[PDB]
Amino acid sequence: HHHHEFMAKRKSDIILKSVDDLKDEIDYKDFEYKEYFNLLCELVPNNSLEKLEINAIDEKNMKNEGLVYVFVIQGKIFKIGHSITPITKRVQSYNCGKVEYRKNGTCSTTNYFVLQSLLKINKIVQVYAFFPEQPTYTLFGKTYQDSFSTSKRAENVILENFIKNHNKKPIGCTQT
Amino acid sequence: HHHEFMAKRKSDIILKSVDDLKDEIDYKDFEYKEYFNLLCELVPNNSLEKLEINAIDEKNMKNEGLVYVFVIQGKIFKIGHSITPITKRVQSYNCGKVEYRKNGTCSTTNYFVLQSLLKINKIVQVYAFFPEQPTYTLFGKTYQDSFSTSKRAENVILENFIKNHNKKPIGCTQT
DNA sequence: GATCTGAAC
DNA sequence: GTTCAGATC
Ligand SMILES: [Cl-]
Ligand code: NA
Ligand code: NA
Repeated sequence: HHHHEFMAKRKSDIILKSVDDLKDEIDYKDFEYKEYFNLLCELVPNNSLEKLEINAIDEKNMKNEGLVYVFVIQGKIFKIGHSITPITKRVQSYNCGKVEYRKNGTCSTTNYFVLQSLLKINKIVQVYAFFPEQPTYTLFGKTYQDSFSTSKRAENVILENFIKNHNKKPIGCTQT
Repeated sequence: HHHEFMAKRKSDIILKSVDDLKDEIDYKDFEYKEYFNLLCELVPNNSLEKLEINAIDEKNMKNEGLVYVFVIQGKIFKIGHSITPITKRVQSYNCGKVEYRKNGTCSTTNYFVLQSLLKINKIVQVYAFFPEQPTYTLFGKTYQDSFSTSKRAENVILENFIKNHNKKPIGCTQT
């Protein structure tokens, strides 16, 4: 019994088909950093709508920015990732992994592989999180403490200032 | 007509010449310019569908964590950032090939920028600012680098996961 | 050469 | 519901 029949051009082409695909994964109970992580939320597959819904658990941290997360499915570690945004925005991003957008080439291959795999496995996903302490830093004589890299914050400050000065962004930019 | 197809998104519309920059802002009018220094130049290589680099500020070519400004004939084409050196960010722009856009495996940004710069076919001045990097602590170890704390935390956890378990999670490919 | 990861709207 | 940005192999 073959896992799939097509000849993948890359790993992200191969969508996981069931929980059986996780059988050689590492149990979350054997995760070495587990004492630093706390259950944050669950992701609920909604196949009809081709998206993941969120069951908020650690309510006080749902709007917290800058985390490492672990997706666990029936006790198995499916992935470890990070976000400078809250979990909700990162899940929003995973929800870009739709078949249509993959065909358009407008979603990341990661978001496609993860959303489609989670929808197909069709189990609720536990999300454990760790929120690192954020350093204070200085840019142009002002102090910041946030989830951003200093280069990203600097770019943001500069672009928002650029827009106020010239009432436009450069032609090569769309995001701020 | 600038082009003839109905684009579905901005990134679909590739700039055709330096004339497309006529309404852009001059680099001389950039308020943060005293913080920036000419780092390098990008040289379009249409035959190989890529950008080459001429290093200018040689001492800074391996510096990580920068804001950059791409300037063509005195006009600001874009402002961006990278936690890597400029060389790796350009490598990433060089992923913007037509084939990979068809594959859906490059970013739309890299496609738009590579294709537009190849078509404009001018040398691009790259101005750079390297912010100071804060020191931060994770799991009793201190770091001073260009990474966000969450990205550094992920990298440390992932490498130590691989040490302990001799594998990465099935859902991971990058470290 | 080519892909992977996450941010923004 | 859909595209935008950049890190990595
Ligand atoms: Cl400005
Ligand atoms: Na990651
Ligand atoms: Na940017």
